[PDB]
Amino acid sequence: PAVKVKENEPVDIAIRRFKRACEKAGVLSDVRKREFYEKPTQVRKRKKAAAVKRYKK
Amino acid sequence: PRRRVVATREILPDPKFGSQTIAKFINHVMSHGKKSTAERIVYGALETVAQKRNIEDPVAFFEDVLENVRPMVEVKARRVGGATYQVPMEVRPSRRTALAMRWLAEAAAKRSEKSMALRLAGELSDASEGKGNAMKKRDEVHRMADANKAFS
Amino acid sequence: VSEGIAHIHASFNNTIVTITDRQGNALAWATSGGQGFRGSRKSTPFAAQVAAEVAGKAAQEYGVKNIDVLVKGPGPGRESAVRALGALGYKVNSISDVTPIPHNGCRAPKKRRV
RNA sequence: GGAGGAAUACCGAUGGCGAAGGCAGCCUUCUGGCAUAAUACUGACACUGAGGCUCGAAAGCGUGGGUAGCAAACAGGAUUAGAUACCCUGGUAGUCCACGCCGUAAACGAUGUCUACUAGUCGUUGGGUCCGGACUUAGUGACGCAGCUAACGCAAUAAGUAGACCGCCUGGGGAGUACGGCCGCAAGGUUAAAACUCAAAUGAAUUGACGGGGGCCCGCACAAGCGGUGGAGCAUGUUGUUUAA
Repeated sequence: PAVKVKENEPVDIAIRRFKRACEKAGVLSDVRKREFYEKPTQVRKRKKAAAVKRYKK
Repeated sequence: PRRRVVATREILPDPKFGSQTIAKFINHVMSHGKKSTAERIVYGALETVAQKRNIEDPVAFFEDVLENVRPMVEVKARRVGGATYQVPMEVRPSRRTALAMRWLAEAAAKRSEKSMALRLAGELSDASEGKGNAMKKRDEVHRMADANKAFS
Repeated sequence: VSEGIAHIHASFNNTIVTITDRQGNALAWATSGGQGFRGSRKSTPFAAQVAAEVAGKAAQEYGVKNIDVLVKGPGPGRESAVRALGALGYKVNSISDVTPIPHNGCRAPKKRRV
């Protein structure tokens, strides 16, 4: 998640590009999973429910 | 009222000065329907201040003082996630005028002078020169927003 | 010292911004508690912005004209700190995220029930 | 800059393997199954299974090591009327390794194993054969006929039509409890009653109601303002008391 900003460029647009890069790399979800431990059975059940939702979509 | 917005009633401008704001101010001073008393009190106070300041246009002086008095930003409470915190928001144009008029009336209520007209004239003078309880109240309203200024 | 690297330890509870040289030495640091914001007021982007401004000034006395940001942690004020640097006028060569991503190295705390 | 333990993000997918329980970084050694390919072979060697034995999550136990994170127990901080809890700051056993016990889980597909038969459709994993598609195989899911079911629903991975064998059930409690065997170091597991007690205990589904479940919407319901009750005196009604009432 490294972003390079060109010379004489607004700060806000670079900030927005950095946010897009972080979203593309999916950094936040890793930290969200890390913050709290989750039971493996709960993980498996959630994965199955997500799979069913994806199938309906 | 979770219902359509409706046009506000058209106010009747005052005769002597022919100004909307003056009658709107007289409305708040009016109590128990004594518009005749409010007219006299307001005219007396305005005449006293105008004589003291040797200004030809009391209506213009009143417009300047009211514009100074009105607060730009007022804090409004908001509920998010079962929590209550202050939120600074820009005040509505008409609400600024209404707030200033109400605050001036309230302070004129507690001014020392024996007669209401003299209390009101003193409060207008203090408001014009940025002193007194009305200016303190406006400063407090601004201060509450300035203290946190962490929302919106 | 004519080049600077900024480290931001942002976190939901609190955000810390510090200014360091290229070699890896921290000239000065700023914190929200020093500003005095507490609790919910402390954990807000503006509380991050003000401390970022203070740290930027502190670095200005040292004399670094160019600084590059290194954000760490999923704070809500990480954007506001970079906005604060931009408003101060520090020029940023690049924006990078150095958040640690541990690959199930250590067990996380038990889930909280409310 | 080191030292030490555990786990193996992304890949990752109602994906894959295993009889179940279960099994995730990477290379090596040994190792059991399954899938398919055309030949060559034995020629009923088959299915099921009382006892019996093998394995069998997590926790727990014994000896010996290791001990980062987390964390029963324990300490202190909070809300609370109290909080031997939920939140919190720490935190020992345990979880990690070697060798043995324990043999229990909502050990579930709440669905014993093995056969033959019974419309179709789109998926997806491992092979095969054909000209990116069509065809066929053993698993892997989502819909949907006949058929079955109290209804949910099942529906070639049957809960449909038949067959072989095994296990289990006979109202709800008392109770998977007591006694006696058997096992275990222990915790306790396994087999498994009776006295007594009540007319119920239940399953599916329907109509309502309710939720500190959701979606939308309305009323001076709140918001924003105006001025009142609650404080004084008095009029009025009512309890209360006193009265013959």
